[PDB]
Amino acid sequence: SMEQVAMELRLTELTRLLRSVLDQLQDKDPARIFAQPVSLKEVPDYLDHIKHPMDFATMRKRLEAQGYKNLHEFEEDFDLIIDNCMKYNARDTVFYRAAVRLRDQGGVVLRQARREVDSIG
Repeated sequence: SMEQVAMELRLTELTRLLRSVLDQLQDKDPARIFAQPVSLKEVPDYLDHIKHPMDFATMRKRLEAQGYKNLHEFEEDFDLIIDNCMKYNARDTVFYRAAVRLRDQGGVVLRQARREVDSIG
């Protein structure tokens, strides 16, 4: 149907906007601490601690499959990156501190993303 196509075009355009958001957030992680999944070879107990691991590569796979239907879903995954790190790692670590800085810097980007998503529809 034409309605299905129009809905698909909306999803495609959201995907474009979320790719630009993802790029901007990942720039706020210049150490590449959140770039890839925590390795279960290197941290064998991880899944005893963290029930829903997340990382930027995994988000990018989801995004390229047009797997985010709305901004809330995308933000959920970004918050997992931050929140998982702040639980597994202590306050005094470079990992926790990287997550704080990513959260604070990313807030700015996400605040305008939400306006754009609402504005363009």
